Amino acid sequence: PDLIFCRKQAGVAIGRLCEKCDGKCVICDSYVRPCTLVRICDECNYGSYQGRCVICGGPGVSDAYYCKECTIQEKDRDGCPKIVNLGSSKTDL
Amino acid sequence: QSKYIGTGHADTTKWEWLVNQHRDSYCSYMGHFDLLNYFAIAENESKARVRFNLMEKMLQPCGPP
Amino acid sequence: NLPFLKPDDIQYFDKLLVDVDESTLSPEEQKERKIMKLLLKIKNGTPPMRKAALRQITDKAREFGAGPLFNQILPLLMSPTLEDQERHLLVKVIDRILYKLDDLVRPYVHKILVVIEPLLIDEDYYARVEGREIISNLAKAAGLATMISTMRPDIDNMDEYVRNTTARAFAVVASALGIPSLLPFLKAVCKSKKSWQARHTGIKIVQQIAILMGCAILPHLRSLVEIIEHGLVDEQQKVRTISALAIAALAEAATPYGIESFDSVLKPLWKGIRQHRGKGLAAFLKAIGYLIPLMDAEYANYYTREVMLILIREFQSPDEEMKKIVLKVVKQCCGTDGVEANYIKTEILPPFFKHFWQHRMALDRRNYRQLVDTTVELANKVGAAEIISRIVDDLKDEAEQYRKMVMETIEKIMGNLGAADIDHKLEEQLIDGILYAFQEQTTEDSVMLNGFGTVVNALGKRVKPYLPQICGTVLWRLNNKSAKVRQQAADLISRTAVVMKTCQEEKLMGHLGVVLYEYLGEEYPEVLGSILGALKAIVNVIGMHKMTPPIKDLLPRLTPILKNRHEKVQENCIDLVGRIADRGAEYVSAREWMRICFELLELLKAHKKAIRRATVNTFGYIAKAIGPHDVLATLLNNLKVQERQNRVCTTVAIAIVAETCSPFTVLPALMNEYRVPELNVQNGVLKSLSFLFEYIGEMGKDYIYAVTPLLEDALMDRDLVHRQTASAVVQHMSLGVYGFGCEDSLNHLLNYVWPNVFETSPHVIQAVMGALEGLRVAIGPCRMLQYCLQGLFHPARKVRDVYWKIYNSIYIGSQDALIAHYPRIYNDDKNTYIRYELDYIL
Amino acid sequence: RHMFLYNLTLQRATGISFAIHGNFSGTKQQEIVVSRGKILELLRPDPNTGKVHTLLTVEVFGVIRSLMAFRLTGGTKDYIVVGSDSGRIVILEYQPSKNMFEKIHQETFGKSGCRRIVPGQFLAVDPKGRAVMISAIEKQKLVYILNRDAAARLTISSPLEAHKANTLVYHVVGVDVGFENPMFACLEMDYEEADNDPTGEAAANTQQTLTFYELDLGLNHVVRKYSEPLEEHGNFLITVPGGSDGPSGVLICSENYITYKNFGDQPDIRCPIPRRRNDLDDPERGMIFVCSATHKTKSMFFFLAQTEQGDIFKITLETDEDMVTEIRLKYFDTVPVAAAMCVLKTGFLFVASEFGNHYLYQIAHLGDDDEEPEFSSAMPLEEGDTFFFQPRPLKNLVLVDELDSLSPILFCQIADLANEDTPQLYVACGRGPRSSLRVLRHGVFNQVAFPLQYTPRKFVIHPESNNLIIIETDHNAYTEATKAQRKQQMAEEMVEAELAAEMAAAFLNENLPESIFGAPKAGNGQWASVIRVMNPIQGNTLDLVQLEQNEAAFSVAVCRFSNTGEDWYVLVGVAKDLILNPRSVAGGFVYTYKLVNNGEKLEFLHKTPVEEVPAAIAPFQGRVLIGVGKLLRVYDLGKKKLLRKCENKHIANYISGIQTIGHRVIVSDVQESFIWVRYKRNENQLIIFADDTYPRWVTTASLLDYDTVAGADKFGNICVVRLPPNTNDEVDSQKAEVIMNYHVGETVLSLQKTTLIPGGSESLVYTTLSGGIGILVPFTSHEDHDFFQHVEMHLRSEHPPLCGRDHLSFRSYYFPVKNVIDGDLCEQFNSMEPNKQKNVSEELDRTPPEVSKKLEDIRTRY
Ligand SMILES: *C[C@@]1(O)C[C@@H](/C=C/C(C)=C/C[C@H]2CC[C@@H](NC(=O)/C=C\[C@H](C)OC(=O)NC)CC2)OC(C)(C)C1
Ligand SMILES: [Zn+2]
Ligand SMILES: [Zn+2]
Ligand SMILES: [Zn+2]
Repeated sequence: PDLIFCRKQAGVAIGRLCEKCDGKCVICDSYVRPCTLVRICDECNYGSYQGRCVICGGPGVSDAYYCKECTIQEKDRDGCPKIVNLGSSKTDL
Repeated sequence: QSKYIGTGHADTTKWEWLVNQHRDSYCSYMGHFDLLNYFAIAENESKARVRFNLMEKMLQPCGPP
Repeated sequence: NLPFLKPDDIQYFDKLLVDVDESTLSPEEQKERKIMKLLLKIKNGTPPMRKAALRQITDKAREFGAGPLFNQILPLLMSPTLEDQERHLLVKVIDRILYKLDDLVRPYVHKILVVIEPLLIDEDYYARVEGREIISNLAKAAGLATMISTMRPDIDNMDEYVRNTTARAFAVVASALGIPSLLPFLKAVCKSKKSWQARHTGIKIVQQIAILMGCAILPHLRSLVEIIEHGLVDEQQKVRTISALAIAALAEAATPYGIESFDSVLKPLWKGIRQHRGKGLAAFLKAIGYLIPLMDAEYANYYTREVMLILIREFQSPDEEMKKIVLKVVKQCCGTDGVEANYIKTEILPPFFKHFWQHRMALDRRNYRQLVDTTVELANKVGAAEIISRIVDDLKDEAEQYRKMVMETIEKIMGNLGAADIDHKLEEQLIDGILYAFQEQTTEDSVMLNGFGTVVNALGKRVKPYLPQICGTVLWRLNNKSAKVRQQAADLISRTAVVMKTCQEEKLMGHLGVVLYEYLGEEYPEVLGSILGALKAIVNVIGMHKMTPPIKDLLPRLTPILKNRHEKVQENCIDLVGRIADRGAEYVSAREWMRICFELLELLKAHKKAIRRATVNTFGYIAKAIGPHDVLATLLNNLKVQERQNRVCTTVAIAIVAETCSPFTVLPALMNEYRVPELNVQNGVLKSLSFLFEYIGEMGKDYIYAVTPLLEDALMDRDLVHRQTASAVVQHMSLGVYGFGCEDSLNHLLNYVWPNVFETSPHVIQAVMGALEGLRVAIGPCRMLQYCLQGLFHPARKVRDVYWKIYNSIYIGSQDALIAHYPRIYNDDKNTYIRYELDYIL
Repeated sequence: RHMFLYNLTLQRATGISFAIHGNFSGTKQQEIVVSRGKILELLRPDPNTGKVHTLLTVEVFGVIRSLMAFRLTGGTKDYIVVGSDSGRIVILEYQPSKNMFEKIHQETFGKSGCRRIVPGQFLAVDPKGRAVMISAIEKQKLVYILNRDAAARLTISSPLEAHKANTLVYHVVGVDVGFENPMFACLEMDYEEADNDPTGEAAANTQQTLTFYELDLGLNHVVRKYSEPLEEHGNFLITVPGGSDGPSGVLICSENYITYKNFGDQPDIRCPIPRRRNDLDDPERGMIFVCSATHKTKSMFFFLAQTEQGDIFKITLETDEDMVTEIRLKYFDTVPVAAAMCVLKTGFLFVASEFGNHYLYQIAHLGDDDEEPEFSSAMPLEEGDTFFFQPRPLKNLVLVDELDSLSPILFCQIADLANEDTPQLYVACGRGPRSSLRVLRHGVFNQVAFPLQYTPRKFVIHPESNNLIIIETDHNAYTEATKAQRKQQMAEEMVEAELAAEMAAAFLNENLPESIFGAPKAGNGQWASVIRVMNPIQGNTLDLVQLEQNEAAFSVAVCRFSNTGEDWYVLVGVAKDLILNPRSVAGGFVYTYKLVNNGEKLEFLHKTPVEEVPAAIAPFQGRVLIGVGKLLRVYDLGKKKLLRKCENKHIANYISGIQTIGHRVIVSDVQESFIWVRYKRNENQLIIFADDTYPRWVTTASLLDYDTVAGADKFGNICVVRLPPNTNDEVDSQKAEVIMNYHVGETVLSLQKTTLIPGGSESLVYTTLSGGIGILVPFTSHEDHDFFQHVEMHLRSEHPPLCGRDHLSFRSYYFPVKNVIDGDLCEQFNSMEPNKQKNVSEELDRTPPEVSKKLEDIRTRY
């Protein structure tokens, strides 16, 4: 499976995470010190993807956060952290 | 990365790197107020004239390759 | 090749299944074939395929033409089995081809609107969004005149459905091109001499413009009102109704500004209040209710007093829509500055509570919510008691829905305004009615629990006399055959524990706790979690010595409850154990604490976030209680014993102990375990160091020097994973102690991390790059540029590749900071390289 | 001993880089929001007394690069949009009740720092408040849409990309297009052509363009519609009023021209800038506008455009139903060069000068009915000449208030020169004709200013007479003698072309005051320098020496000599024909003067020539130490010239300053850090024995003891570097340890270890090129250090900087913070809400009033 980050210009949409991957950070897979709120671009939030989990893609339950380490390194200032799989379309799963 | 202007690779020439860092320096001057103040004190010109001269230098800050 | 085809895709892409040659294919027919192929790649395809097909279909849209393009696109958009995301992709490709085909779509506009307009009335919100978007792109492509020509004949249509749809589409094209661009057309159509359907449709256009654009209307509100105002005195009744509703929509959109734009509408509505009846009267009242909150205080008072006669008259109306309209109007009037509280108490409240507050209103849920919210808003201005006393006696009623209604009303009122306005008589009435309403419940309505808790917490110390009366009911409720009622009683205890403690009735709370202690064997997990939360709320407010049962008896009973698989039981049991350990640690032996701690370690790898949070907090509590050494010895033992994810709990617990107790009590023993020659346990020690420093953060500022030798040993060729985890440790250190004067030891560790930059294995070089970026933020980009310049330009190409990767990371990380750190580059014969401005001297 | 300092700003920055006016209080009163650099300040000029009061001042801990105000449709209060050095844009609303800047919105889009392609440098809002646009100097620009909700609270949307690679943006401004789709006009230039032509032709062939970005609201996207090349390069744009009250379009301000342009069927109307009659400047020098202003009324609208010389011209456009016929300019007045001007309603003009004091004037005559010649674009013009006007003193404006500003501070000495118990701060600052030496006394500071002739570089104190020996030097300036000779040559040229015989006499008789009309400065390598001897008590100059038209003073030192008696001497280093950019100096000269009449007159003993510029002169054990270029020499007084006895050559780049303690000398390099050199008397040689591991653009230095040196960066940093223990100054290859690093956010040109209040704790006071004064106070115990450190930590997260910047990252701008606690942030504990104060104090196991008293206790020990 060949996955990547969206990395588009993020908007006013708040990132969201499901029950499986809740306290986890979207970038470095850490559970330590949730710092800055996750923003995503409008395309990743449109339609049936409203409030969808940023990592997997299931019913989100809590806001997504970068960790303190990624905030320090300004890894939140990059693009949209939405995980996209280049080997599927919009109807798969 | 190709998106971030100023990055490089194994085939980045000396001229490219130097003109990149010269443009970065000019933007830093335009941004930091006291840097511009120092530059406008050393040579007697208005802040507006200094900013205009820097924006003019932005073209070929080092010269043609 | 060709992507996958669903069953419904054959109907639209069968011709692509046969492998025929295009040289044989007829022209124009061949271009339609290529359109058919591009749309297949767009609809079903990977993101690269989709983007490439979008670029190919946009850059060649003119050569293809509007005809074949839309004749291929429209049947797909009407497919019954079309996914919503496929519809969105089609919407995007339509927008992108409309931007290129500027005016060529003019002959096809009609054929588009027969397909798109049904989306504007679809239940799916995003379907309406997509329809409005493509109609807007079409209105920007073709001219305004083309849209007006194509949509004008459908204005005076005989059917109301098509009139409504055309009005919505006209509103969409108005928001697309701008209000002034459609102002002359609307001014002409709203005064059409031919029929009344045309003026009704124009007014509907204005109403939908209001609804669609909201606050973006205020610049043209005067123009819209002056265009639409003549419709209130029209001969037709439906056009008067729709003009009133459009005025209401314009008022709602312009809230709270722009009252002066309605100067010509106040007297017409005022006269129509006394003239019209029925649906027209409802529309006039709705417009007045949405217009009032825009007025000044004195004029709001004047207009409200002017309309209140008919407003009260319409209270006893048989129509339900009329009832909802007048209730919304009351809520709007009594929530504005100018309508005084005494006026509402005198003229509005008696008929309000007479006609509205009836039993059958609590049956329908929309009327329920409307009346509840309106009554709460009334209490927000006229006072809490003046509203509660009028329906407090209805808490003792035979119909339970009415009791639930009055309970939720009182709950919201007292949660908004406290209990300062309630006298003693009303307090006794509240207590009696709430006790009767709680005692008699067909089912455990949560609204009753919320109301009880809110009223008790608002009364505070004033509920002291009624406390035995409440505790008796709670005790009788705990002894019930129904489990979901026992858990409701436990939740009530949880919510009222703090007030019971404030009321100085610790004996009653101790009796409650000793009653709960015997219920820990509940077979239903949710009631068990509720009673655990109740016990936690009782313990968290009463001293440990006074508490019954004694903590020494209660905690060993709580120990085996941690083995339950239910999330609620685990969370509440852990929270209670932690509240015990925080202040009652002296009542429990170290052996019991150790057994709890070892039964609590597995809960560190729970899947629910709250369970892990509670486990970490209570582990920190018990570590502060016992002391670091007794638990840390067995922690290191478990670490060397076990492997895999189960060990990560051991690592997290070691970090928790290192944070709670100061890290000097764990780091030496943690580093000792690195001495044994087993390569499997040294890696675990390194992982523990990594997570420990990441967890303590700035606290590790006094411990980089102590660990530096172990790291410089692990940075040597002991194993790949050794150096990987050591680089992870360096990264977490640098990010944690960043900005606390650790440049010496970190700059030293950089000399050991750097030789590992020429490594091919992916994970270890990724860890090395992470350590390098952490060291960049901690040491500064200056030292990083100093280490990078020596290899930035090098005869070897692999050296240049690696060093340029490093430099790119440094540059993206801190470009502005690098200005003061670049070296001197003397200018040669062909270029100027020295920055002369930085050489100025003052 | 470990060095842990507490940083406190005694005198906030007083310079101004941006100023906007508007109704920020929600009432009919109009206030002014100014940017002091790293401070955001609010001012209210009282229209009854004509004085400016300060209502609010906030440390934003960032670099404010842009600042504008906007208003929604039907709104009563103006919001405040700020673009910082952060990757964020912030929208603030002033609340007069709480007296604070409430951050209404904060949206992130990029990385922090004054970056090249990260938006923040340029900010342009739509005149109807519907959309704002934040742009960088290169490539990307972002458009946000602003609206309101049902509760009338501002709402911001997702950004809209308007990026274009290889594009340099000179200036962006919104266009008043009424209520159509908003539009933004940019002065852009593409450099992709210039970087691929090794001949340089594409560089001279590429030209500046005026481009227009339209935000389609119905389609919700930014499109780059028009892009017209410009004749000559413009420096900025002016938004002319549009819609129902004015013709939309733009005014491009160029060099010697101003052009109205508008898309559609509109001709380009350009007008040459009226040059000053009998201009004493260089004929090859051009004239540009430095700032602008716009005042709109229900009747008319006009612009105020200030030139390089300080001439404010009133600009009006002739309507001609819908296409402008002509641009009409007329000489309004003359004020000092300003970074921004605000034409307030109720008739007041706020002039925020680029340096020196700021001014507030009242308008009395709009220039309508005056005999002064008004200039237009339809007038016939040969293109070989331009319009001429005569500058006159103030007549349309009246001075009603003057705000004191120490910017720019070039040197400072803290000492008790007057016989008082508390020492005074003698600050040599100002620029050009508006320079001054100011005495500051605290008992916030109270100042008294004595004007100077040129920009002071460095001044020393005479130990015996307490008098100050200042050197003043300015580039491309004329000396007094050369100015008189130029006026004489112009009078000679004037008597041929017979009223000119009287006109030239009147011209020679009229000496325009340069303090109000600017100084006639021209030429490239020209330099005006003056040595002055002044009394600290009075404002009188005790002696003055003018120098050559090409001689520029850069160093000064008064000292006794062991070669002679206790009679003092004054050495002044001077460069000749410097030519700053590119650098190419001719030679240097050291003036040796004898000090007579107990420090009241200078006796020209001799002039000693030397290769390059003497940039540093310091006494050193009977003899003297002088730095020339990268050569550190020791000189001794001779009978006719200065005799060299020893030199050191291995200095890296260029000496910018030297200071000596004992037998060591600390050479400051222009780019590298300090160098510790040892002088052995018997061997009579200078041997470098220590250097540093970090390059530092040194500006000033101050030896704290025998092993530590505290220095300041050109980039706004303060460092403290100490030699390692057991460092014998005989062997080389010794590296010094950086024991303290801090970023002030402002360039420091004077560090000094002293004690302000007598007997108190010894502190380290620094001055600020932006007109500020700060202190670093050492910590006494680890308890206080840990307490204030935890206060800083908690305030970093509970009260973050106002303009999106991160405090720790900001103070770690160029080097990570090392052992400095930010007191400017800690004192913001008093500005928080009671809930956060109580929570943080409970986290520190004490009460909020106890924390406030602990903070106030530090502002007495300094
Ligand atoms: C999307 C996902 O990758 C999510 C993972 C889930 C993995 C789990 C639950 C691993 C166990 C792991 C959890 C973290 C460790 N403990 C821990 O961090 C404890 C406390 C922290 C600091 O507190 C909080 O986070 N509080 C909010 C223990 C080991 O599952 C898959 C399926 C891979 C999918
Ligand atoms: Zn995305
Ligand atoms: Zn998930
Ligand atoms: Zn992270």
